[PDB]
Amino acid sequence: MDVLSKGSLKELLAHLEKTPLEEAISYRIGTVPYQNVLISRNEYYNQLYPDTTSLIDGVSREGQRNVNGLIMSIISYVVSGSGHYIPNIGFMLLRRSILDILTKHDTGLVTNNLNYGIIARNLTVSKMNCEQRKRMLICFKLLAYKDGNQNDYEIYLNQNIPLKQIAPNFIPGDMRTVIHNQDQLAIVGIPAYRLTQSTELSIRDDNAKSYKLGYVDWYNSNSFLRERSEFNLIRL
Amino acid sequence: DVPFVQAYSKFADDNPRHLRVKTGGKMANALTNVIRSYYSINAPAIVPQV
Amino acid sequence: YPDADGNDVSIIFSGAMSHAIFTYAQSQWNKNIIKLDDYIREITLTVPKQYRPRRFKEIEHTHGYVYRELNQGSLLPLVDANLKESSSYYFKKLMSSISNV
Amino acid sequence: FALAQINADDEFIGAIDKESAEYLDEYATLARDISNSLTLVKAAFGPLER
Amino acid sequence: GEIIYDGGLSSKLADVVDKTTEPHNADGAVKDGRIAPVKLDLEKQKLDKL
Repeated sequence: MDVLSKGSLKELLAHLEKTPLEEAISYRIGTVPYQNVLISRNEYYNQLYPDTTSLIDGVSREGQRNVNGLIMSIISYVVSGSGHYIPNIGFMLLRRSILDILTKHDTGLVTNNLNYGIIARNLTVSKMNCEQRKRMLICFKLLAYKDGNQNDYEIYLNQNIPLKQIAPNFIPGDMRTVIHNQDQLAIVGIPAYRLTQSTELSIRDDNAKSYKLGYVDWYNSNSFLRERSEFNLIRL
Repeated sequence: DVPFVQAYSKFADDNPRHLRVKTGGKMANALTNVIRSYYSINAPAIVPQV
Repeated sequence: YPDADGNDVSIIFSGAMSHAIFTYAQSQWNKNIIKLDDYIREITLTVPKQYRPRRFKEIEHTHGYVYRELNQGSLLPLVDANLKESSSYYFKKLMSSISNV
Repeated sequence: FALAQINADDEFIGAIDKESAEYLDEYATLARDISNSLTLVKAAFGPLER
Repeated sequence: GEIIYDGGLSSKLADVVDKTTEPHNADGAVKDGRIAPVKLDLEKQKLDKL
């Protein structure tokens, strides 16, 4: 909820600094992705409604323990609000924040030898919207600049013209580009008037709608409940 | 319709609507999908934790 | 001694019937005592889609509670009768409600 | 023959009649009292025998 | 040495009214020509005027 509410590059990067990797990953096994399933949408049809499970559905799915699984889990958290199930990551990586995993060399993780085309295919980039596409490219650029693979990032953008049009305009090493950036990246937010409490056809659309509807209640009643648990505890 | 509207509003977070079948809203959708998930592992997990 | 959720529990020597009646009364009033945020949610469902309630003080949002009754009632007991004779008297009051030229 | 004219212009604020809107609302309070009184008498007195 | 900059009058973006305000329409740069919101005395508890 908090990650999807951020609407600026500054706010998104600030949030990733304060958020440990534990929030990105999940401890629920979920189901295997890329499965043609029939779900129930009784609002519209009596028959079952076909759909395909993906990594950006907003529901935890099983993921491998390699470097790609950890990166895919982080990107899913940014664009869908929920991560995947990577078994036994270890306390050493869980305490580190998301940005250090993306943009630092002290994590002990070798993020080189990463193919952005393969990762984009696995995350179903063809199904995500402009804001989700923009957030995914931000993670790619941070990973590319840390490992000195700026050429491979440019090659990926050249092959994908639609992604090149909406590419973020910041440079990871320069602070001036971050402050002057005018991108809008807010998936959820408090809307003028309201939105009907009705279901949607797709798994992604319905889960995204559930986040928007619950944001208003989460905004008002989160400070006290979080503080009660935060008090008398040490942060990871 | 006063007793039904109060119960449906609590159940569905929405009042009953004219020219629109009342199915139970998001609560009905979540309940129907978790029932499917309970039956078999092959059934997907669709409802988010939020 | 303190309860897990911050309430204070008093253990005393008291009667069986006096304890049963007093604590049952407490449980009946308590289910109608709800947080301010939950009260706002119920109000928002009744008002139109664009209307919203005004926010209270910050103290009242964090620790505020309100007693509410959800029973709306019915006018049928008054309505359900042979209104033939009382209709004329009610019509006279109806005509007087609106100011007359 | 002597048909008076009813103005009723100052009664409406735009398209809203305050006096009529407020008069209709007090019936909801009356409905609450009717149910409250009826249930309290039934519990206090129970079945009645003559 | 000579003083070139030492501060000055600082412009504040927002004026946050720290008091409860009754509902109002647009006034200032944008003036609303529609009628002011109608204050309706609804949801009475004791039944008056009925």
